[PDB]
Amino acid sequence: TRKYECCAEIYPDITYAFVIRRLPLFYTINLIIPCLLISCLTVLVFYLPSECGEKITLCISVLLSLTVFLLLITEIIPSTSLVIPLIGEYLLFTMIFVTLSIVITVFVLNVHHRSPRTHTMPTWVRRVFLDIVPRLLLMKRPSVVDTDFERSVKEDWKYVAMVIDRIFLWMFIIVCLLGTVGLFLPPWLA
Amino acid sequence: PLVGKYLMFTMVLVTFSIVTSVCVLNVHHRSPTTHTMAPWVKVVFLEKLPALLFMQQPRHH
Repeated sequence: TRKYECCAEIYPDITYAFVIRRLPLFYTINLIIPCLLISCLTVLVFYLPSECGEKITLCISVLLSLTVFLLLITEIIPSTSLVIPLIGEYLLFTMIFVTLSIVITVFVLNVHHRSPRTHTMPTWVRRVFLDIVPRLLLMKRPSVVDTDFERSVKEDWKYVAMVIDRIFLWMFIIVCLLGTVGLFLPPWLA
Repeated sequence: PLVGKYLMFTMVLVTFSIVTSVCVLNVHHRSPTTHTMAPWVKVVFLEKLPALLFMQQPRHH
């Protein structure tokens, strides 16, 4: 029962609350699983060698697929600003980190194709990325003595690019695992 | 639908194949300047597996 400013009397009403649970199989199969399959490929770019000439293809494809699926989700949910779907947040964060991976990939490809005729390797770069980081990353370079200076520096640039890829392969895997668990695990616990 | 289930199964397999192809490409572009081949890799992948798969590395050298 309640009073309305229209009228001086009390007007009763009966309000029915329909608590309805969605059966998630259809949208599971059609949205969630494809999104997870695409998410499985987000870090693969950092294990592709720079000589394959296909890093850009892979990372761009992942970015565009994630964007398309975000757009598909947007057409289903209401355009309300009070709550954000967890699927939407996950897709947006994955898109952000895939964009970051594309930027890093461009940088790594640029580093790979450097030669003495165009670039000079600083001593600090040589020290760090040929002695320290490879040791911390458990990768051991063979001890090879190339006599040709131009062909040896080109191989050092190619190895520096591999190390930078491996660093970000580790960080993105940690972020991918921590982010996914840090987003979906707590809700599933109550 | 069974067609949908089959398509989903094939999509999972193709994702598996993408991961495996990335790994294969990583292996293919390896050289002595950057990687050293462990003797177990040598044995397994150059003698045992090829014999099982009927490949017979020519090994002329």
